[PDB]
Amino acid sequence: DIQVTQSSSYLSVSLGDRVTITCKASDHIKNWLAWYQQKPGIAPRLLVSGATSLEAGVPSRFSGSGSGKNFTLSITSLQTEDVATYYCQQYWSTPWTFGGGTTLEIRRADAAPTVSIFPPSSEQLTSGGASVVCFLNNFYPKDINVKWKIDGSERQNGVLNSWTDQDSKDSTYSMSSTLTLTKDEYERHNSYTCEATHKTSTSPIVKSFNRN
Amino acid sequence: LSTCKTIDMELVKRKRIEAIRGQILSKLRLASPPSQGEVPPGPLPEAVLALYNSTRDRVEPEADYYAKEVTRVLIYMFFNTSELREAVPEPVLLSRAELRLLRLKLKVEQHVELYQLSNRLLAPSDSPEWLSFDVTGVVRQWLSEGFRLSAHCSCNRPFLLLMATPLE
Amino acid sequence: TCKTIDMELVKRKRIEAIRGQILSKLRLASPPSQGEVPPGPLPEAVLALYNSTRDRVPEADYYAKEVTRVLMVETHNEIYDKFKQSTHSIYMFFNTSELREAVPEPVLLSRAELRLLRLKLKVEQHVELYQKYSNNSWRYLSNRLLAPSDSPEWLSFDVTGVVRQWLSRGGEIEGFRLSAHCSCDSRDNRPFLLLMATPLERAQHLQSS
Amino acid sequence: HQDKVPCKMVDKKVSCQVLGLLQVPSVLPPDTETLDLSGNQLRSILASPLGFYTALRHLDLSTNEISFLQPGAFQALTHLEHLSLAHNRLAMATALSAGGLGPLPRVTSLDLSGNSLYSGLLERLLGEAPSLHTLSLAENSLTRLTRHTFRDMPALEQLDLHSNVLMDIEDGAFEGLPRLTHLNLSRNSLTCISDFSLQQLRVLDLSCNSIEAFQTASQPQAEFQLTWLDLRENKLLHFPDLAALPRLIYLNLSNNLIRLPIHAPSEGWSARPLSQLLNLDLSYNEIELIPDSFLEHLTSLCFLNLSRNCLRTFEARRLGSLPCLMLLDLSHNALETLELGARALGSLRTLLLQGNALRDLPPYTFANLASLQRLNLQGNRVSPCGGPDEPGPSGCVAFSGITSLRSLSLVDNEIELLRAGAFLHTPLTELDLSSNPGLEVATGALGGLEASLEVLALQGNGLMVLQVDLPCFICLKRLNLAENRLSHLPAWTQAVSLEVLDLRNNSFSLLPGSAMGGLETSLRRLYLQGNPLSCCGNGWLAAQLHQGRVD
Amino acid sequence: QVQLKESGPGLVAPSQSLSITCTVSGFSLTGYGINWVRQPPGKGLEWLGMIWSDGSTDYNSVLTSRLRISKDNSNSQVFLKMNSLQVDDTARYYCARDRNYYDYDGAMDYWGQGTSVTVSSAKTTPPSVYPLAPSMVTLGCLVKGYFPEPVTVTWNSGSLSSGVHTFPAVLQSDLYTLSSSVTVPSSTWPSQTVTCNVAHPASSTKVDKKIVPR
Amino acid sequence: LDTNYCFSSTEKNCCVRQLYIDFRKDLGWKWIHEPKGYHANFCLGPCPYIWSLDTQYSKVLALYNQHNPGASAAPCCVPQALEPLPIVYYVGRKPKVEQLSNMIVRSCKCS
Amino acid sequence: ALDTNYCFSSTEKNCCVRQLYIDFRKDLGWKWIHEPKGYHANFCLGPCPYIWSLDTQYSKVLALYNQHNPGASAAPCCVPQALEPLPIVYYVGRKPKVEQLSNMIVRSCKCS
Ligand SMILES: *[C@@H]1O[C@H](CO)[C@@H](O[C@@H]2O[C@H](CO)[C@@H](O[C@@H]3O[C@H](CO)[C@@H](O)[C@H](O)[C@@H]3O)[C@H](O)[C@H]2NC(C)=O)[C@H](O)[C@H]1NC(C)=O
Ligand SMILES: *[C@@H]1O[C@H](CO)[C@@H](O[C@@H]2O[C@H](CO)[C@@H](O[C@@H]3O[C@H](CO)[C@@H](O)[C@H](O)[C@@H]3O)[C@H](O)[C@H]2NC(C)=O)[C@H](O)[C@H]1NC(C)=O
Ligand SMILES: *[C@@H]1O[C@H](CO)[C@@H](O[C@@H]2O[C@H](CO)[C@@H](O[C@@H]3O[C@H](CO)[C@@H](O)[C@H](O)[C@@H]3O)[C@H](O)[C@H]2NC(C)=O)[C@H](O)[C@H]1NC(C)=O
Ligand SMILES: *[C@@H]1O[C@H](CO)[C@@H](O[C@@H]2O[C@H](CO)[C@@H](O)[C@H](O)[C@H]2NC(C)=O)[C@H](O)[C@H]1NC(C)=O
Repeated sequence: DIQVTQSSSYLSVSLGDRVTITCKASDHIKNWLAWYQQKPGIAPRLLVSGATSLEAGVPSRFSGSGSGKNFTLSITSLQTEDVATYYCQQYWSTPWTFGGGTTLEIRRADAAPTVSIFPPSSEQLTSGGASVVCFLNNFYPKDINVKWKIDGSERQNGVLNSWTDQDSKDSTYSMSSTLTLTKDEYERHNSYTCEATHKTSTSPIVKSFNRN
Repeated sequence: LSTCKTIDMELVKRKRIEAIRGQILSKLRLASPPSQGEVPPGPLPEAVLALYNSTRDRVEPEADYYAKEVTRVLIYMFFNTSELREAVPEPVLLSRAELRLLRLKLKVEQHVELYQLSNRLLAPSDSPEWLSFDVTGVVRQWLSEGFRLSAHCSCNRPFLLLMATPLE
Repeated sequence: TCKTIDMELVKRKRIEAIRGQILSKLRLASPPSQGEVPPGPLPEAVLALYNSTRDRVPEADYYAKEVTRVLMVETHNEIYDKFKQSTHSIYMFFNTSELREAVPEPVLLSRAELRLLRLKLKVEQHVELYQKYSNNSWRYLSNRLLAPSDSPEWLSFDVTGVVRQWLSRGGEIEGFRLSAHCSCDSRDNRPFLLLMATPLERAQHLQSS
Repeated sequence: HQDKVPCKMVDKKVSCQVLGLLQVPSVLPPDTETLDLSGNQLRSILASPLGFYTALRHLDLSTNEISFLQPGAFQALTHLEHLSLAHNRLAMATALSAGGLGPLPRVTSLDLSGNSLYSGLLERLLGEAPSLHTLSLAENSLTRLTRHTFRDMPALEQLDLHSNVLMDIEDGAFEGLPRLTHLNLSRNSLTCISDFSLQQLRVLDLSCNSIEAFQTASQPQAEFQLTWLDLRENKLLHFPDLAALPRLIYLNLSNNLIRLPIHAPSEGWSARPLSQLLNLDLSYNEIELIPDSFLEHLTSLCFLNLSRNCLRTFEARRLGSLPCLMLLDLSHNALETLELGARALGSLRTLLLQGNALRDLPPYTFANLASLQRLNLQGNRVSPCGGPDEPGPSGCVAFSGITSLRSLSLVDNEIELLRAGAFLHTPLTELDLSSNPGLEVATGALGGLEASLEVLALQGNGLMVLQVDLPCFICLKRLNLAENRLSHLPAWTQAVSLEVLDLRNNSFSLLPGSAMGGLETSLRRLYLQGNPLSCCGNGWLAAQLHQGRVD
Repeated sequence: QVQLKESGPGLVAPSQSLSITCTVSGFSLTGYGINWVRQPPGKGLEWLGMIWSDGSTDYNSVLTSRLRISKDNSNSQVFLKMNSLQVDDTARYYCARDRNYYDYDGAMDYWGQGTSVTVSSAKTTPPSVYPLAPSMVTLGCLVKGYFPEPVTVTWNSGSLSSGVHTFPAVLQSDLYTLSSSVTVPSSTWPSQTVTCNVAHPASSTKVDKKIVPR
Repeated sequence: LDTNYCFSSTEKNCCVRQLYIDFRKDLGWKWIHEPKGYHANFCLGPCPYIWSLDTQYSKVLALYNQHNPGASAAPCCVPQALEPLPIVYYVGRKPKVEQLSNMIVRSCKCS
Repeated sequence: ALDTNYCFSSTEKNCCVRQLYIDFRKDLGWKWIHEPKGYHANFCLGPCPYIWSLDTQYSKVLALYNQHNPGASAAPCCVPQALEPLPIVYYVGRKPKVEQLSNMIVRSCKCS
């Protein structure tokens, strides 16, 4: 098989600047490689068939280059409609293989997350289950880490994290982390905390609450 | 050097239309379209319109290129042999003859058998449906009786639709 | 219509068309090599199978169909013990495992016709074939009129749909029954199954190795 | 077990062909310049064994089973000029190894025929070849030619694509080969040609296709250099408008459906012209009538074949029309009359009219042809005249005045009576009057043929006596009197030049030395099977059986 | 014009087979190839296989008994079958037409809209909305225990839209669970009333749980 | 080959082409009282002869099933499925109901 | 609709099935088909004029036009109507195989 790889899963760039997406093949496929664009909700669309030939209807801002193993998809001036994930797919020999993709993101200044710890609701406690929630909203860049500690011991059971896509207004990310437990085990501990590891601070952003 | 693309469809259709013109006239064995001066004004007779509906309704030498005249003549189901000879003047003129029957009760599937020698299964579709059985060979022997329909045994009124070459 | 055609040029194109016709129907990129062919005459079982097809009696119909045959279970193999032969019906059972071996998947089957060697008919007779639908009930099938003949003749009944059901959801041993026709007014070598199917080696759904 | 058969070595020429080799030999001298590994069981060409012969210029790997090509194999041969990979399993080469064939800087001629190559796989396999001059992709499975098919070979001038399944050719498919001169598309599935834009092309073979319509681009920036066009065994319905090919010299339109005296009804497509033409073959078509404007444009035409057509009349009445026409073949038509005007076909040496329906003609039809030499009227029920006197009754064709005619055939012409002055002033060298049952040769019918005639044939005429004085035919060499009722022949008093004498199936009983005294020196073959020979009654026939005679 | 449309079951039980039909128009299946590509909810396209115009098939290297592509040229349909689906097989499955520039090309030019395939064997379950309560202040709502997707969150019926974050759902205990948050200035909240609206299509539920601070 | 496709693309291959014949509009005939028209249709497209080789790529073999299934020397795009057309027309003063054989083309094949 | 029985050894000018036997070894150069050695494939050949543009002739020539549709094809063609299968026996490697090819022998030709 001929594996194909995109080294950068994410690429930061601002509007109107030059963008280049790399994609390397395991062996010399010699032009037989395509480029694809996929909006977050839309289906994939073919941009470049062959190493250089642009598909009909594609803006002239996009361009492809490369031969053998190294290839690159360049954007002359980034537009708001170009904010999407891009894939490369070789077709020198079956099976056709895709790359890991490259999701574009808008660069901006760093911003610390706004942590918020929430005790389980009294209405949920009546159902026999309790879940502490911790939001981490409006931070940049996307890389962040979350740790739960009940009574000082790190917790990973019952943790369910979730991440939003980059906001279209301020270009910031948000993260949610819910720690679900039974009502009896939740009543067996008092301390609950939500530490946050991010590049904005050398120390974790802590938000904790006692049970009562 | 390049191969052809973009086939013209308007010109091709016109050539097919003119071929169909000579085709319909040749099957009817008419050099020119018949004069319409003797046609009486008003709708077609109900017996003619009912005959045309019998052919369009949904239900051994090969058929000839030329047109075949259509005539219709109407549990034992007997038919007058004298009436069949009037619709088909000669026994050789007949090309296909199939009896038609309108089944009503279609609640469960049932197999039936025809005798003067054929069998067909009736699928349960509660809507009424016409049944047809090819009996061109039996109607040919009659031109020179009736049929009986019985269920399979393990150990408008029904009519026969006739198609024949016109005497002309 | 005015005369200008020489068959010699047409014959050459007809011959060359047959070359690609046979290769395409057999899905052969090139004629198979004769290296591993065992020396000597063809085996009697293969020659007998080839004689059975030549004997006189959908897109996929262009391509070749592999031919196999499976004889019915012998009459002394619980057929005559558990199943009584009346004056009308003769019971012919087949091994479903042997059918699934000749045709691995039901979809591959294209035609299956039961074949009978009639002994001798000096008078016409109407017969009917039946399928063992339930454990006791019989399902009606086709019927055929047997013309008189002073010599034995081979008869064939298309049972393609029945064999396909046996390949998919069939029992350990199924079979057919052939009885004479009885109108409501009247109260009164061995048979084998010829199979036509697509070979697994040329099945479209499998990627070439 | 026999030891291996070695390679036949010559000065920088190694021949390992048809030795049953499984792999490329590694014990060959490094200075080898020509290697022939054809006809072996090579299944792959690795770079490891072959790379040792850096001096190679001609490498033939044809007719093997090569299915794998190591990516750097041929790049090591920096002096390689000819590479032959014909008849191999190279269709799967791209699936096994990436990059395909590499760059070939010095290869001038490449053969990739018979490798079951496919559209797309071909483009993957082909590499850049700046020096390539001849490329062969014949006997493959190419269905189409794209604008990106033949790239990175600008020096290409000959391209062979016969025996493929080509059906579609894109507009700019040959834009990358400006110097192309020979293009062969014979034995393919082309159905309709809408354009011809190959300016530098000179030879084009479109034979054995299904081309219902052929059309070139009109009014080019420069004149197309095409001089050889082949469209035989197609389905053409029309004579192509070849005014866009001024330099065209050869044109074979044989075996089509052309009528005189553009649309493609099976496909549904519709969208001094030949003053330099020399050879035109319109045989085996459906031409029923020849337009007057058609022949006038075909000046300087030397050969014109119209055999096997529905022609009923051929009249070259225009002044000076078809002046250089050396040969005219109108055989096997329905020709009832033909009007060859005087001083029209001045340079016509051969006129083939056999298999027609000629009966009544102007008496001096063939007499007006200035340089007529060969004339074939077989199966044409023509009646020669009596020449100077006894004028023929009705439309008798006069053969008495043609002083340039040399060979004449009146076979199967139902000739009842050959009049006396039939060829009084036509110095024929060969004359065939065979297959004319009941022929009555008048006294002196071969009037002025005693000096010129060398070949004479009267087979199947059922003659009971021969009315011509054969011994005075001093130049006669071959005489055919077979299938007749002749029993006696005129005596040869003086020696003649007759060599072959066919008397088979006759009523000869005695051939005495009195009547056969002459030609004893010149006779070489004497056919006599089928005669009621009187055994030992003649004598001379037995003595001649030894030297200077045959069976 | 040219179009491709997938037809999927929507839900697939574990260990059960998956069947998808790709209907096409504007081109003949006898002259064009049809690829099968699936995309999980997580990033990444995954080519499954293709059926060539002649009916021949090439598949992805991990196919054993789990992929079988056929077609019906007369009905312009391409059939994909996948055996014994599991949790990691939940993905969106596309069919893409091959750009038949060459007979052996591979580049895909026309894609269908795709079909969602979920492997859960879960019945419909209504959500349970829980308010989340403790210079700006953040409040939130928790929509837990619903099935299947999706669910729409809104604050004050749209009066509060800026600064709102509705997080993607996560499958947990064979059921979906999501959370939404809303940030407001401390001068407004808690002096104002804030209520989130969570709607579910299958359960036909649209709770309006009021937030009670502290 | 899909009929829904055949009559919905200008491609030079053998297929059924859509064609409705109106006796009044297309032919200018009023002597055919019934019907007012019918979908006669027609076949169009080349059936190119395929020059066969002993060796041939595996995927190219599909061309013979479509271009020349019968291995004819000159294949033609001719109808496969045919349907009769019953009509009603007057001959003088007597109305006549007759059925014309092989009028409607439903599928085309190379032969 | 003119079968072999009529046009074999018959002076027929119109189109019908023409005799042609193909030997796999001699005509095709094939040795991989063990059985049979050949078969009577036959072929259709001959002009098919439009039924309006046809000269009077013997009564049997009308059978060609039983499936005639002048408005369908651009040019009517004489194509086979009845076809018969050809079972063969050939080796693929070491296993003998009996397979039947559909529509190989031409029995009757018809004008289209
Ligand atoms: C274009 O290509 C065709 C196909 O190769 C050329 O026609 C072929 O020419 C060869 C000779 O070069 C012929 O082969 C000969 O066959 C005879 C027996 O018939 C054999 O004794 C000879 O030794 C030689 O092998 C072949 O028959 C002929 N085929 C056809 C269909 O014509 C053609 O000459 C090429 N045209 C140009 C302009 O290059
Ligand atoms: C143009 O192309 C045609 C092919 O359509 C060439 O026709 C060929 O001409 C030769 C010579 O006349 C024919 O050979 C003859 O065959 C008969 C037996 O049929 C034999 O008795 C003769 O002695 C002679 O050998 C050949 O059959 C014929 N080919 C076809 C298919 O009819 C023609 O030569 C080409 N003309 C030019 C100027 O290139
Ligand atoms: C139509 O008539 C022309 C003559 O005007 C025929 O062309 C002639 O064809 C023969 C046989 O193909 C040629 O003879 C051969 O020439 C080659 C090359 O010199 C030689 O190697 C052979 O041994 C043989 O002598 C002849 O040269 C050629 N004449 C011309 C002027 O092209 C043509 O074949 C006829 N067509 C048909 C269908 O009969
Ligand atoms: C002389 O007559 C004999 C006998 O009729 C001829 O030999 C026959 O020729 C025909 C035609 O080729 C063959 O079909 C026959 O088989 C031959 N033999 C017989 C016994 O008929 C011979 O060809 C004639 N020779 C001449 C020069 O006319």
